Amino acid sequence: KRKQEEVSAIVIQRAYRRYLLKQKVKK
Amino acid sequence: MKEQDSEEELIEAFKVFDRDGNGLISAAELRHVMTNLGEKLTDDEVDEMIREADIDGDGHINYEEFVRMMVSK
Repeated sequence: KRKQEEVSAIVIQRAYRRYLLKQKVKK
Repeated sequence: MKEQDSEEELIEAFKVFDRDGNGLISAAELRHVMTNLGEKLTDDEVDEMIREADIDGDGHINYEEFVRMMVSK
């Protein structure tokens, strides 16, 4: 009965990091 | 060409927190969940991602459009 919920929350968190970054290169 | 390490992981990761059934998530609860977990997800950062995701009526947020735009642009 491992709390897989938190796990998916970790990876999804990584997505947010790229989200805030991604659209931000130059001009 | 165009990997999907975030798209697939995001759609699947969010699916685990599915409540509506079709594929949506509540920003109200999603805020405490994410912020309370990981590296203490900031309340501000979570407020932005959820705001752009959708949030209609009460607090329904489709992880398909959110993930779509997250990678689409």
